[PDB]
Amino acid sequence: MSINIRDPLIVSRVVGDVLDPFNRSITLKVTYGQREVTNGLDLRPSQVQNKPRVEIGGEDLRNFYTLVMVDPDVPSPSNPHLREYLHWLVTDIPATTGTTFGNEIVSYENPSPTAGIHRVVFILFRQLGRQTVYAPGWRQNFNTREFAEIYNLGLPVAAVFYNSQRE
Ligand SMILES: [Mg+2]
Repeated sequence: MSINIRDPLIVSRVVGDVLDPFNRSITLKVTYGQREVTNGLDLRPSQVQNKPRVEIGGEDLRNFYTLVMVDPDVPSPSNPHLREYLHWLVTDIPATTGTTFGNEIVSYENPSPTAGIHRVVFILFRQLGRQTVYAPGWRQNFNTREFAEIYNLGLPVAAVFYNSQRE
């Protein structure tokens, strides 16, 4: 068939629940301690207690990127009425650098799921310009599609997710 049925972002419903279809075009590497996040990797809450290191690609150093980190499975995947929970929001990340050079306008909150296996999703967007993104007023019931529309973030240029569950 011509339709992709195997991409982990499709199989997990990250594309669907959270994201529209998009083309990966910028590298994104998220590392918790020594562990690089790969799609569907299981990480325990102790492993993600502190913010990860985030390195991004890009070829035009003039460009700025926003990183969104959300849990769509809140409070549980079977009753996700708080979808999405915003764990982290970092803006103005210069191309080819990472979140430490960006503005962490919603601080990292470490995941601590207490009901089921939760997807924890990192999404990178190219900004229209520096300083164009503002914070939401709340972390629960966040909506990445709506936020991206409001702040002219277009479609993702990269995304990856891990799975986490209570120990
Ligand atoms: Mg809700």
